[PDB]
Amino acid sequence: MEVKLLQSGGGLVQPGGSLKLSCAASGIDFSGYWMSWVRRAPGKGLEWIGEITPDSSTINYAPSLKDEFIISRDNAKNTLYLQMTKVRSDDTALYYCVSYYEGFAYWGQGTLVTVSAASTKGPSVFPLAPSKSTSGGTAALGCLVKDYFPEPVTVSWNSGALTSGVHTFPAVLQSSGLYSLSSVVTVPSSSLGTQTYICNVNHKPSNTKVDKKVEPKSC
Amino acid sequence: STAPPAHG
Amino acid sequence: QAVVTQESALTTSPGETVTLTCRSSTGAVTTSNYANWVQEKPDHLFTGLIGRTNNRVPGVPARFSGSLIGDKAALTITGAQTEDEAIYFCALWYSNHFIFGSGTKVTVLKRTVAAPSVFIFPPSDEQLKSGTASVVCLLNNFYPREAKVQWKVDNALQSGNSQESVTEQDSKDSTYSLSSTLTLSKADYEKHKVYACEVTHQGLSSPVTKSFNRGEC
Repeated sequence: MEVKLLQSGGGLVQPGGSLKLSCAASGIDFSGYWMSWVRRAPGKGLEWIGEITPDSSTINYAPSLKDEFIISRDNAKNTLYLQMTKVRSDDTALYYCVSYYEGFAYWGQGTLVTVSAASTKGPSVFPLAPSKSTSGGTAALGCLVKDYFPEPVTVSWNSGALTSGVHTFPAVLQSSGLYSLSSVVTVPSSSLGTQTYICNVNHKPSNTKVDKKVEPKSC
Repeated sequence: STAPPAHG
Repeated sequence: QAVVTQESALTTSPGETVTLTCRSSTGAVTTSNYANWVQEKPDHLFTGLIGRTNNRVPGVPARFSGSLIGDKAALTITGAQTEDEAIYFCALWYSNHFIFGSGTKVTVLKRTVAAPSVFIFPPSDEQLKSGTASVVCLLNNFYPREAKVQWKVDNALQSGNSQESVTEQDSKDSTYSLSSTLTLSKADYEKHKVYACEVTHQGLSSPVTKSFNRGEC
């Protein structure tokens, strides 16, 4: 067998909630492996949560997070558990279970935990428009998809006709608990007053469809 | 007989 | 407690040798710190490279070396390949806990460096009616990911009101695109006039600045 660490854990929880992530091992004698939990925040780098011995005799935690997380393991089930209690907004991250072999050897696929007290809200779509570039330089326009919850949002241009040069960025979870995203497209500035560009935003969780037209400020 | 950890 | 520090970024060519360092605020990095080196490739792909300062994870190529250089722990990629282009996190053990570093964006040149095209977008009037203003800065199709974006409002460097997002590396031409969003209240937006985005990137001789003045064309 090949080593596989399969995580199973919740996704969305509200501030003050609790969650328990699991990491089931198959392909190693789990009973003779040190285990560890790490996490990757959206902006921050890796952050070490903790580690636990094969017999669970010694459990080490990062000093900053000793009271929020509880590490445990069941070697009979070949499973590692992480309990997060009374979470906060900054706990939004990808949580990974690692198995030590001279180092951070075997990893799980990671489980996303999103902490936000937000309710389902449809996005507000705003135009990202240029003055008309008077040098003829290539021009860029777009849409700002702001203040929505939950995550999945689809943006297309001209009902899918416009595909080349489009860059739809990943959403960023704002401090307010809401996501914000921007879709951008580059076109020749010559065809800025002549051609129409429309961004089609679809937020299925709130049943919102928005077709916004982007044109340079009239001046 | 365990697997080597990342520290000692 | 302690702060673990490593280079922000490094750029090298295929076949060359690069060396990343890892610094401890408590003093010199000794072997009792059991330095670990972990790599994150695009799409959040984590791989263990080095542990216990010198010990490779079984299966890792020998071009990855763990050493101690003076006061610091060191990861040496000898004869780097394009697949080694990733973010390298260092970790130091302080008796009962690991502390990770900020990470080092190592770059192995897949293609000639490409400078971003920088664009600035002022807030819309539709949005202004709602009481907030978002100024957006777009860096387009630049190769080495590392870029610094500073917001200047009337020559005053802004901090805390900006959030960045960046696309996945294109498979064809290995390029990236970046959007920095500066969010601030309508009062603050109508209080100042000159809004500038200063981009610094390896493909540029001097940092480039794109600006607009509120109310003007």
